[PDB]
Amino acid sequence: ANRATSAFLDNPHPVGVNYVDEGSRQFVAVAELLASKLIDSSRESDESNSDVPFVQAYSKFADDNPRHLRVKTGGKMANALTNVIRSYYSINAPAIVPQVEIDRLASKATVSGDMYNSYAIFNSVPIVEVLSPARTTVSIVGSDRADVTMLNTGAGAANITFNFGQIAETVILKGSVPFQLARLNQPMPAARFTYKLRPLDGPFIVVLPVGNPLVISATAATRIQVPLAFNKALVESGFQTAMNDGLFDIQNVNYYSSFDEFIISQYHAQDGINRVSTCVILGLALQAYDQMRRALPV
Amino acid sequence: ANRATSAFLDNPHPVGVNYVDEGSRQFVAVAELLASKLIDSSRESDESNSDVPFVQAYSKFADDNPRHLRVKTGGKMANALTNVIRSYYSINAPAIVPQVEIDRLASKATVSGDMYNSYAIFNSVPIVEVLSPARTTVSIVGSDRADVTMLNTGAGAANITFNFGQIAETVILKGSVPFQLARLNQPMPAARFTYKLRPLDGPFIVVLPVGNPLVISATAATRIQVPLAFNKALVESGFQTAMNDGLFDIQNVNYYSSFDEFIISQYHAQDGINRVSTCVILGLALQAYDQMRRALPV
Amino acid sequence: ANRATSAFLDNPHPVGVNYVDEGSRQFVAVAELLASKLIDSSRESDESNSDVPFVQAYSKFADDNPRHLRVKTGGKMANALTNVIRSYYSINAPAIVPQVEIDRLASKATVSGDMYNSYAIFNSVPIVEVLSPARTTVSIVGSDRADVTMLNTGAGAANITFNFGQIAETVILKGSVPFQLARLNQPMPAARFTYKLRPLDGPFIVVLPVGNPLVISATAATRIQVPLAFNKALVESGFQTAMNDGLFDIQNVNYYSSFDEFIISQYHAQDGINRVSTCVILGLALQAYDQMRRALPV
Amino acid sequence: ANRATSAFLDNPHPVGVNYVDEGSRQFVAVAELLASKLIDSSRESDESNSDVPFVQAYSKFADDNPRHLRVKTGGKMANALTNVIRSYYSINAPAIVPQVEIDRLASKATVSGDMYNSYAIFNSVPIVEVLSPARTTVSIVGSDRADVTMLNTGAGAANITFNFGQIAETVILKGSVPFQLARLNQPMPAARFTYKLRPLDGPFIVVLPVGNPLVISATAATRIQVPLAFNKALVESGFQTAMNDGLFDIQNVNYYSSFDEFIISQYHAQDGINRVSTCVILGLALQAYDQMRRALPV
Amino acid sequence: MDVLSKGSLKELLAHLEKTPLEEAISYRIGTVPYQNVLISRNEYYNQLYPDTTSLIDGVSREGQRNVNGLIMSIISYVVSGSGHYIPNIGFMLLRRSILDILTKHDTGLVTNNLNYGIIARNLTVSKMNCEQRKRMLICFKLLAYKDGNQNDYEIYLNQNIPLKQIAPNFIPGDMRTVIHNQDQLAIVGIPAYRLTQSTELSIRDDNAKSYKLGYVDWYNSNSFLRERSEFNLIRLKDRDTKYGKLNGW
Amino acid sequence: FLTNTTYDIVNNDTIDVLKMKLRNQGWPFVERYNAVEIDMSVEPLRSPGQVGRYYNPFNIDPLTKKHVEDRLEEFINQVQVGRFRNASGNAVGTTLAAFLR
Amino acid sequence: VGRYYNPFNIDPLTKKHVEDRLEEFINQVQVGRFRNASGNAVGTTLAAFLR
Repeated sequence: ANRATSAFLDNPHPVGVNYVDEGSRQFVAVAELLASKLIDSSRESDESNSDVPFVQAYSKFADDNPRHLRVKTGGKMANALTNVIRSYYSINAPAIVPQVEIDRLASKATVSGDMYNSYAIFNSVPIVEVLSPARTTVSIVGSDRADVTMLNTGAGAANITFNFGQIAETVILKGSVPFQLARLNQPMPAARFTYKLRPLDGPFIVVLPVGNPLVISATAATRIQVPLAFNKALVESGFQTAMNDGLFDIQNVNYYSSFDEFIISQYHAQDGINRVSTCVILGLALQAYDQMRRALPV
Repeated sequence: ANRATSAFLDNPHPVGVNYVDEGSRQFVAVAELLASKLIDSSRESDESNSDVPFVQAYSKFADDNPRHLRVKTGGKMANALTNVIRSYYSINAPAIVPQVEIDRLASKATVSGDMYNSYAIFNSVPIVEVLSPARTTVSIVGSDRADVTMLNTGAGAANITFNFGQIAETVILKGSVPFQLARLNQPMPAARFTYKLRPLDGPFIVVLPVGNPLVISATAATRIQVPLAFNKALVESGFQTAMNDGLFDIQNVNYYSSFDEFIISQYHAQDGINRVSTCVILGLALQAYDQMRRALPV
Repeated sequence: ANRATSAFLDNPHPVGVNYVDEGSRQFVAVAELLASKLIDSSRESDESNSDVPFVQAYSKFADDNPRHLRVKTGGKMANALTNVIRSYYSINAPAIVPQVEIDRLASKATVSGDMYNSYAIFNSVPIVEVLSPARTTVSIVGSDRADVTMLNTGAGAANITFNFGQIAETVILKGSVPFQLARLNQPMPAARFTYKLRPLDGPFIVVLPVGNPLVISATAATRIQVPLAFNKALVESGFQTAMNDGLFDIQNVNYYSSFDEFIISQYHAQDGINRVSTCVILGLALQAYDQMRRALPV
Repeated sequence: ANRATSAFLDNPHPVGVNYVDEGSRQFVAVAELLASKLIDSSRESDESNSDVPFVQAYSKFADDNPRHLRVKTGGKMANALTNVIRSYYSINAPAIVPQVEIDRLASKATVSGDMYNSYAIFNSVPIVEVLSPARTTVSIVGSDRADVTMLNTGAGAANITFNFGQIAETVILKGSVPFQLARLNQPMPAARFTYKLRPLDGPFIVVLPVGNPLVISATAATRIQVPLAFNKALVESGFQTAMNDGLFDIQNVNYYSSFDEFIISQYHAQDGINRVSTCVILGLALQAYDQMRRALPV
Repeated sequence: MDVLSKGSLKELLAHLEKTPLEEAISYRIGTVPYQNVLISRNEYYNQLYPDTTSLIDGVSREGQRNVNGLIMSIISYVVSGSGHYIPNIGFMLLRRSILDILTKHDTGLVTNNLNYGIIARNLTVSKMNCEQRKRMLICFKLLAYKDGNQNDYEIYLNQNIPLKQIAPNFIPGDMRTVIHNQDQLAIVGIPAYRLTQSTELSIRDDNAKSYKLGYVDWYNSNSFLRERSEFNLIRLKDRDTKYGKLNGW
Repeated sequence: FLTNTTYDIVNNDTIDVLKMKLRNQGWPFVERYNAVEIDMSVEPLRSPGQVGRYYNPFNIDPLTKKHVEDRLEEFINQVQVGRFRNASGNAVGTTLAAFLR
Repeated sequence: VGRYYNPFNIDPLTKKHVEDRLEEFINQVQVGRFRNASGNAVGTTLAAFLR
């Protein structure tokens, strides 16, 4: 027998346990609100043909007036935002932002500090294990859409066991050719192209006829509670920016292609329910980082 | 000869025939505008340090002033939107919502019920059929990017026929190695990496030499008329939410990974023109559902 | 030995050399700002029953008052934008827009007309070269995510060289099974699922054991300086519209599935520093083209 | 192998699909509030030495001033509540009450129609299946407290498998004598009197030694969302009254001793989530029926 | 600076009640504590001046992650004005006051295994002055009362004759003893002598003079609170009161 | 005046919030209007090589010879049938509509 | 610690009446029918006075 698993689900590194209190959660949300105002201040400056909208926006964000010949870095808020992102990724990353500085910055604006107001849908497909008999080969490729290629070299038809975990809500399976899939003890249905499954239903058995290889494409949807201001387009951009800037460059950590893979991998790990809470705050921190750094590139 | 086809194009189930009149389309447009205002009320609430902007938008949407103990659900408009969404998906779905209720809800906002003001571009690749000689193997995997892996074992070079339908406007093919492709009854050109094709030109012949496998990656663009307010990011999120909540759980229906696959599959049916008009209204309904449920999760 | 390369990096065609001055860049920026107001005017015309916001937006854009029985085409600005877009794609495309017309249209709004305010992340993976021994097969598929399938039919383990260029900032490799990767002339580490690499480090050697095939999925992030109004979603939608509208059919030009791989392919050519400057201006023109055409179809 | 299951879990009949909209749920909430005031009017009548408090509450409930000779029955609201109760129980029950009457009755009181504000704990024990070897006997008796009496006659110790489903949150087992229980593919611990289990963990194996019978007593806790006004004492009394009056006498329906067994059985059906929402509205309707009929016996 | 200005037992304990633990902890990397180094003192010598760095200097040092380092950081803050680098302690512990850590079991920190002799030696009690030793002994007594180690505290004083003479007299549970106490614990203050803007040779003496000169500037700064002229503008909660009692005392 | 509220309540409300309150009650005059610029025939004094401008009074478009708002007739009629300061009657709406005409 | 009541039942933090639905209640009085089945003379007089 052989075991095949998705690459991104393997060994989720521990996440940080600091800056998760109510006071620090307000700071991340306040930073996101004020970092957004920097982006819109650019358009308002063009309409008014003046830098007054940007001066008001930057002064609130950085606590100093903008000056020429000085590289606009964002002041103390940018430094604090960069360091809390470092602490969220790894538990071994030092926490060097004082609480009194977090509280002072969080008082700059009034925001709703709740990070569970809304939800978002995540598209990473979890394939925990694929169990295959001796004479069959299984390969798994992809994270957003997983293509599972199975080839039967044995004499008789083989049964392949698919385990999609328990966190995902729905999983849609599509095959290159019609195939039969059923539950552990349910009878096999007629072959058809697509199947809709609930991961909590149980392990799924797929018959693999001898002959041409069969390819199954998997798509999953997962619901995670997030703050209402959460935006997947901005979080993904911030995730790439932080990786390039070296904010995640610390020993004994894993690396992921997208924030979608990172949050799903931590969800399926041990103590997953309390790990995703930290990852959500990291996403909102990365959303603020993307908007602030695009307005003030250094 | 062997025939291979795209999985998502197979057997499009009939869509509903209710709630397609001018009054019903206005109700969907009203809900989308009101739901959009509901999301932006949260950002305005933070700036004002008060719940007045949110209370205003919820009162317009749900026709009631919220109480603190009550769980906000959207009221009658939310119920009407949900049942309308189920009816569009399948002809077997009942039409619970009466027309009197639809007309009352459509008068809440002053917005037109038009659905043909603008256009959108959809990226599903319609590989209708691939015909191949006996001694060759062809597999089709993917919807947004179709990868066709072809390997022949016969002594001579094989000719593979690709049919992309008539609906798509542009199809771009890229191969792992340079390959030869020409239209039916046309001279074969030199091997090239990329080809730009118009699907109306006709079936395309690909020369498949004996040796290592050749993989062709396909991308397609299709123009479908949609309202100006259409936003593909919100529609796709609403599609996954509708599947998660079970709004599409009806007997004798097909299931798709994205709204792109759903609308393209229905367009390739015999009554494609009539089906697409219903599907566009579903997309705007799903766009409103995504905004309303994120602001008021239940 | 054998060599494999990414399809989209092959033979990037020369770009245009007209309309790249400061005044022409101001015209592109002005068109983007005014086109954005056309789309926003529709929503404002719904909140207030008046059509004043659209009439004001269209009058500024087209220099004429909109009429009910006359088709809305965008006026002289639409013709200038379409012809200017054709010029950027190819050096063979004629430059027929007079400079006095460009200067007149650039005076409609006061914008920076500056191209290097901010940055953006592009997700195309530049696998320039994969070198393999005699008894191994290597196939590269995909542009946004590249899957490299490697099979070793030889007696012993084989070494495969990966070259990712010098432009990309970070590359993340994930394999179906754990594999070994190291730089040239360096000791080889223990097998692990994922690797984070800097392309400037040098060619990378992968150990390919004899047996089941190994598939490596590659993702890359590249930072390119863009205006502050740059929006990747709008540029990609505008790119598909221009290809369908016939703006890019010129003799001896390469075709790409996305704007993402178009700019990366030009960046990896010789004098790629100068080519990207022209491509960025084309992106903002495409962003203006998308918003204008959605508001005023045909 | 022999399979034993709980009696009350077998064959849950489909519940009705009418009177589940926002307006109908408000009517049930209005009736419960008005019926509650009717009961408390009797105590207020004694304190005031007059029938004024009762006449006030009956006028609100029945929309008529009672006469001494007439037998008070509740009027139109009582009739509407009765027919609504029958419809919820079975899909075969007709829906006599028109929607116009429901809306008129729902306007009598100012109370929300929400059903998800609070939660309740239900104590029915869901023993889905018990699988036992050939030479052993297993009997399951009871719903609120499930007693499983197991006796084996074979020479060797037997392994009995317990399946408690996935819905229940906590199951506590107590035995007449200390026994051994462990999860599937887990080491067997020492004999203990009590075990606390999470049903999602999986099937549980009980070692049954040869000799005197072993009896395991089971208690379960399940959380179901209910209105804040929900009161289990009044709902259970209303359930028995409804059975006594024949409101549930319809062909092809199942019968349960308590509302706890009814709601738990429907939750374990395939469409458990959809069925439970209907059953919760029935519980509030039964709560109103209990109060109204005790104040106005007929 | 503010902690070094307190001159009475009542003021010192009052400051520790309102000061969280995060003020004791420093987030600067510093250097390793015990090293023989050469520093530059150009006012006196042309050659480099040898000295040994220590934990009771006014500059942050790197500290051990154990509980011993946390207590040693608290004492160094009290006697020198700066703490050490112990990161990732946690929000729950850092938000508590310094007095709560030293005196209360509800914090969740276990300190009954601490050895007063080893802590004193690591803090270089020999280099401490009279006020510094009195302040450290206050910290030891609060820790002993928390852990029920009063007998051990007395025996440690018996072994060290100079420490017994200067040991402050107060019961860590009674407020009446704190009010009566008249020991002078000030390290910085208004100087009666001539204080000049001149350097000192050793690291400890030079860093101490920086706080002394900084306190003079702080005294005349707008941040300083003048009780004689602005007593009515102070908030009632933090206004000085004759019947001022620490919670639980 | 129209919505029967106090200055303290509307003190913290923004322009967008205030516009929604009046529009829900039936009041459409909540928008500012930009005047149309008219170019001078000759070069202004002490302004060599420059073009002068000035605003047309009363927000009337010179080309159309009417107000910038094309729906002013409809808005006045909407005010006439509106109910302000009193659930029954149209005393306030009729007075304002007649005055605005 | 001393205390005193804010006059006219106005919450100092919100700078308005304790009853948040006072605007709605006044409107409800205006449309109400008191002392006469037809007309709103009593309701309008009390609503205008209470505003």
